[PDB]
Amino acid sequence: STIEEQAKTFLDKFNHEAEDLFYQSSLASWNYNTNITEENVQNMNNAGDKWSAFLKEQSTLAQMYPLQEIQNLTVKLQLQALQQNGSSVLSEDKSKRLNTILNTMSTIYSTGKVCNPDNPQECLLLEPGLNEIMANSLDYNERLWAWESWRSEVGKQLRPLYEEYVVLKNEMARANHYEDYGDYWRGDYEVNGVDGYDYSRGQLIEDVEHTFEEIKPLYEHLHAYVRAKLMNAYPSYISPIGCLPAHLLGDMWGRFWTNLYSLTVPFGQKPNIDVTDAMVDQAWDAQRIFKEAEKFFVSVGLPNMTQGFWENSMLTDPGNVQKAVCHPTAWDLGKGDFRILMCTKVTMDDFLTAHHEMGHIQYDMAYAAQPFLLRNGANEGFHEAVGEIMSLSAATPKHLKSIGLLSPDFQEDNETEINFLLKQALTIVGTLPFTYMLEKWRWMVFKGEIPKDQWMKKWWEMKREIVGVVEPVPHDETYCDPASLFHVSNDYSFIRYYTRTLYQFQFQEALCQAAKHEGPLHKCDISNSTEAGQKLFNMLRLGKSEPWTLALENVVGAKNMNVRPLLNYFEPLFTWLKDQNKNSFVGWSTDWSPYA
Amino acid sequence: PNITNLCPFGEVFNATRFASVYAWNRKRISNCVADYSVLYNSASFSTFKCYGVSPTKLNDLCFTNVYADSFVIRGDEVRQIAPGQTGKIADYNYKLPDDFTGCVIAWNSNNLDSKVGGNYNYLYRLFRKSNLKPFERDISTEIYQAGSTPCNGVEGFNCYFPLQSYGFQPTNGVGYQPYRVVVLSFELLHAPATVCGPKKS
Ligand SMILES: *[C@@H]1O[C@H](CO)[C@@H](O)[C@H](O)[C@H]1NC(C)=O
Ligand SMILES: *[C@@H]1O[C@H](CO)[C@@H](O)[C@H](O)[C@H]1NC(C)=O
Ligand SMILES: *[C@@H]1O[C@H](CO)[C@@H](O)[C@H](O)[C@H]1NC(C)=O
Ligand SMILES: *[C@@H]1O[C@H](CO)[C@@H](O)[C@H](O)[C@H]1NC(C)=O
Ligand SMILES: *[C@@H]1O[C@H](CO)[C@@H](O)[C@H](O)[C@H]1NC(C)=O
Ligand SMILES: *[C@@H]1O[C@H](CO)[C@@H](O)[C@H](O)[C@H]1NC(C)=O
Ligand SMILES: *[C@@H]1O[C@H](CO)[C@@H](O)[C@H](O)[C@H]1NC(C)=O
Repeated sequence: STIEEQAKTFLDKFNHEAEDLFYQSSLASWNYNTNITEENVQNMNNAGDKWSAFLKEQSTLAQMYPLQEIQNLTVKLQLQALQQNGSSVLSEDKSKRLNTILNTMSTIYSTGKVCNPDNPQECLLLEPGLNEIMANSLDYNERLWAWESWRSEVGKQLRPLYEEYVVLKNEMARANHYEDYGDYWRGDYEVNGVDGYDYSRGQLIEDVEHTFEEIKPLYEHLHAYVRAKLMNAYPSYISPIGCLPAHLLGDMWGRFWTNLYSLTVPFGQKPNIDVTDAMVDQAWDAQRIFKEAEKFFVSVGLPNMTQGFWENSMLTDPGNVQKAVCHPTAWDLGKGDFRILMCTKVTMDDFLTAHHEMGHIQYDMAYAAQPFLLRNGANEGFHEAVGEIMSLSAATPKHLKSIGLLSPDFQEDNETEINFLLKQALTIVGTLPFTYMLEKWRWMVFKGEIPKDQWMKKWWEMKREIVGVVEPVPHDETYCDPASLFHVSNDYSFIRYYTRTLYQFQFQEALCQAAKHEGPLHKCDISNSTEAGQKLFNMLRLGKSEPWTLALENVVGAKNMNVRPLLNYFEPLFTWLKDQNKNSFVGWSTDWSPYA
Repeated sequence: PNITNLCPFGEVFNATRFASVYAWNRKRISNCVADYSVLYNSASFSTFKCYGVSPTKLNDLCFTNVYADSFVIRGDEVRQIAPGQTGKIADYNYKLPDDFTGCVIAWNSNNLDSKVGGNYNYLYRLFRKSNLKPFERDISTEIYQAGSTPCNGVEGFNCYFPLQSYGFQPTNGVGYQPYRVVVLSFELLHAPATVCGPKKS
């Protein structure tokens, strides 16, 4: 009869057909990931092509129902999600060129192998050949060689490809009534039609700058401390007044600073909270790791894992004969099928990762009651944030003592809390200026603020201004230094990590207030608290049905992303860093004072 | 006295194939001895919810006829086989009256009704213009008209085929796994009641 009822029946038909087709595609992707064989690649490609063709045909059918004649918010949300053209609005030649460019960037990044000139008989791939060198070496020129050689080969291959990529993506986005591709990425946080809870694409950049201006003193003090420690590690290269050299940050790109914890530890004499040896002594299998994670999630009141989870997941490396992707991934395959693909070792990192991925699984299970096209996070930040809060809670010494993994006579003094908070800052605080600078650079590239002949002059200028990291030697425009990273070379949004980091501590304060924890925020554990799990599950059950602002109101009581919980989390470390930086100089100079 | 000629519950519960919920099988059971304690004390049933009567006195009471309706639905759709419920199965496939006397028995059949490729032999009606009356069967395969345009018998735009297949894989969740449902309807009519329980010696 009416247009709204027509759209509702069409959405019912789409949900029923799409759920089975998505399950077939997801099962094929799982069979490729747990078994890397060429016929599984072909089966994955066939299922993915069927799924994409079905989405094209259903979007073509979906557009015939106009949006402004529908008043129900959930129906309008599903129709908005379905009616996006994607690349279909672009011409077939340019669509084929864009798909070819994306695939060849994926192959160049995945199969990029670089080794030293005059010694070419064997070479090292990025994972794990270059990762281990970047994370463990203490030699200046070796890390400089690895960094410059990988940005030489990868950037000089990817620079014309990225120049084609920006033009094609901007053409597709302006064909989709967006200002640029950056506006298309910022449209994930766009809320329209809800009274009071509306969020704009232009508000995202303003909110990110407003939060980063409050991030900046903590990052300046952390940067000064890391600069002083790296000056101790490398005596002559680092200047007291200048930026950090780029190849010394412990990772390939500077994404995380967590591999500098050995060099920058405050109190090495005091012990660590490493529980690896304790699990090895008690012979903890990966099955026991996931069962302890499940015990954590049933203690907070969330549902326990399905029988199909324990039957169908791969929680251990299969062997030499069977090939699998080593990256930990939680899979919502559809039709109530939830699996975790992780090559789990007996380490603290794998145990925390098990908590993180089972948090992903809990988030996926919670919105299973929602319609198919609303089965997502409210934004891209929440989905990762709900795993990172489990990683926060499980890492606490109270949780380790409670499950028996830590000795009950372990002394929790202020020094261990300082060095634990510094490790968490190197992981968490250090990624924030890099993430913000990378997304702001990509937004200015898509917006046309930066011309193609000035990409790198601006980029290093941004990195010196924001991240406080200087290039070792100057790079011309033949280099493509951003696209050496996984997310930018493979067409992924990057602001999800910034929003995830802020949502993580906002959710942590909300659940710790729910759990009535009376101490520091980093000492807080959300186990045994039914009300914290209920406050979590109220947002978890919504999925994408409600705006992310309303979901954030449901958890923390605020309509916008906030920076104060993060600053409250690191406040003991902030006071300690302000005490330790009396002699040294906080802040950096954008000049070439260390090295250029 | 000594009792023989039990009611054919083996041809209802242990059937090799079950009907689809849109075309649910109804078997009228008359003139035999119905032993209900065999069903109630079985550990193989997940749902044995009886409405209007208790299972303990079923083996005593006597009824004129017993209607055994058999079909297959999903795990999440078992709750809709109840008086007063709302959903696709209750509105469009199988409707129970509010004044219903009988029992709803459901059990998981992922072992039988799921194959690795996907078992698409079970259909359900997705669209109908109006809700079903209680104990009504709709086996029509005429194109549903959701829009003003005439369908003309072809599935185009706003015109959908009302029967949709169930996807049954063995790796699905318990809310998507196939459940075989047998609904027993007990009525007493003015004719002499012949479906009686077993009498103790
Ligand atoms: C992985 O693929 C090989 C090659 O077909 C196959 O023999 C093997 O059974 C697969 N592994 C599993 C666990 O199915
Ligand atoms: C929107 O539609 C859903 C079903 O599609 C319904 O449950 C919900 O109540 C509707 N909301 C409003 C405000 O009409
Ligand atoms: C998708 O592309 C078609 C063809 O240009 C256009 O008519 C339609 O408005 C587009 N949809 C959206 C949501 O922009
Ligand atoms: C999950 O919890 C339910 C209820 O507490 C329990 O019956 C079930 O056995 C649990 N699942 C597993 C795999 O133990
Ligand atoms: C820990 O507390 C003691 C006692 O107040 C103090 O002397 C010491 O400086 C503190 N350590 C740190 C790292 O703040
Ligand atoms: C949470 O509950 C379990 C079960 O009673 C208990 O063993 C554990 O010690 C509790 N955690 C804390 C921190 O008390
Ligand atoms: C049906 O099959 C089950 C499972 O083997 C069996 O226990 C039962 O006796 C059979 N017959 C009836 C009437 O339930």
